[PDB]
Amino acid sequence: LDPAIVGDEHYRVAQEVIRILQRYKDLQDIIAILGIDELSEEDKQLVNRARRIERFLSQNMMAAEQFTGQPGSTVPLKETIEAFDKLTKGEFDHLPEQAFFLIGGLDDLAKKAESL
Amino acid sequence: YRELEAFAAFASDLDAASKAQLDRGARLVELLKQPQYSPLAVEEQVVAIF
Amino acid sequence: LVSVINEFKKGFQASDGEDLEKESVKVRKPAP
Amino acid sequence: TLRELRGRIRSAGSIKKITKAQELIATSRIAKAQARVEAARPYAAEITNMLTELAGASALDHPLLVERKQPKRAGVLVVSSDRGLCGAYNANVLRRAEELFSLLRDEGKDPVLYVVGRKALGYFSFRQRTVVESWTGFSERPTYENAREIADTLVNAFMAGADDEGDDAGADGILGVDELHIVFTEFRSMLSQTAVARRAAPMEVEYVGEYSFEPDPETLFDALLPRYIATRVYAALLEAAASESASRRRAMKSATDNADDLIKALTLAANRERQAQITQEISEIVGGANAL
Repeated sequence: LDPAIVGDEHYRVAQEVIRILQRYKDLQDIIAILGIDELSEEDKQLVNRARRIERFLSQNMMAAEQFTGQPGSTVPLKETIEAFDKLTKGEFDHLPEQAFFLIGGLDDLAKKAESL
Repeated sequence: YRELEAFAAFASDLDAASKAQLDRGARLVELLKQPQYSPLAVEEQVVAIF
Repeated sequence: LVSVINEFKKGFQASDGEDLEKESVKVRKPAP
Repeated sequence: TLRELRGRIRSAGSIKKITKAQELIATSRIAKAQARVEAARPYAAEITNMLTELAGASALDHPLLVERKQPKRAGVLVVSSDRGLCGAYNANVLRRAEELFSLLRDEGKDPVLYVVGRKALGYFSFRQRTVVESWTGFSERPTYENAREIADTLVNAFMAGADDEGDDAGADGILGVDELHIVFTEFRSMLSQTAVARRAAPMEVEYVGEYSFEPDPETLFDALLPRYIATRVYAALLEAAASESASRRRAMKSATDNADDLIKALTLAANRERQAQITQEISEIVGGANAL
């Protein structure tokens, strides 16, 4: 992972997401004890964005067919990087909690959004 | 600068000198950062520190 | 099953369910 | 064990950091609250001066000025906050309310109570007592409109008991109240904040000893009193909020200072445990080594 041989969009996306996860891990128990009502507007927005980021990463696989009836999914790279940039921009914060579970692709996410 | 920023992280109204010192410390901490494979000579470091 | 559930739950019944400050007015008039 | 100890250290250190941060939040809020509370003085002084001048040579008679012949009942309003972590603020308010209710029980009257704040709302809902009306959601930041409407409602309720004879409502048609009470807290100092209860429903006239009235003086008087009552109601709220914030800061400061001690003690215990484990390990390996 380095901009010399990899596109810098990947580099900046990774940096933003890792900083988001670092701050979220730091603020975890603070949210747990003191409550979300004691946090700032930036704190609240970042907390929501981290919630979306953490739930968004999940995806189903073929091997789960033995365990669960849902068949797995596969996705290319450019679509994933575009989706991750869209998420880290915060344009999808309006999506519900349930729409961010076991999402393989953007079209699957949209169809899940329409289902609710 | 740490002794002030660790406390006033959630402070909106501060003493003017305290806020200015916090700004100076944050600026210096930002400035000291440096990339890899990038050696520096003494003269440009002196310029940057000044 | 759900019809029997509805019928029974309809038939079924739920057994539960000094320092007192006074504020006055200031009048320049002599005391009557 | 070890990992439980480390996790407790992490949790308590984070709690320490954020308790100090939110205590600084309260300290910052104190400044703006004190700046905001002290801006209504000129209007109150003017309304007092005008009331004094108008009543100086006016007729002394008004339903609010006079008293009901019978002590049928007595209303009362008690204020509370819209947030927790205040310390004994709620406890002090509730203790004052209970003491006042005990004092009023001497006369044998049946009072009705009005409450502001969600915490006292839940507290009294849990207990066996009626509450006619409650107000929440703006104790942190009030406005003149809320105080004005509250004063209007209370004045109308007091008027609605003019001819309350026995259990009969009379021409009022609704059982009314003959006495009102106010409960709040005052900012005596940054460290002195004593809950104060006052009675201000029936006006009393006192003479300390010793213009032109173009409209009807009586009508001016009648319209003038409700403004005075509303201004008093509005003035109470900022005082209550300031006292709330002042009580808020110290409890969290003390929570921080006490949270330090658990970190210290747990670190001591963990060091003792680890050294015991290592010395037992070396003793056992020695006993195994030399026995052969």
